[PDB]
Amino acid sequence: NRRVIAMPSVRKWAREKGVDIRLVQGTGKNGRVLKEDIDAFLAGG
Repeated sequence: NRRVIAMPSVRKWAREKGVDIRLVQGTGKNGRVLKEDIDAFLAGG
């Protein structure tokens, strides 16, 4: 494990909100950080 798994738009989304995928344990099938994961990251503190 070295590169995080997430959708390109999710990465941009996070970068836009100040969030980094590297700190988001996405649950997309294999652990892909989806818009839901990010939205949960900010609204899940």
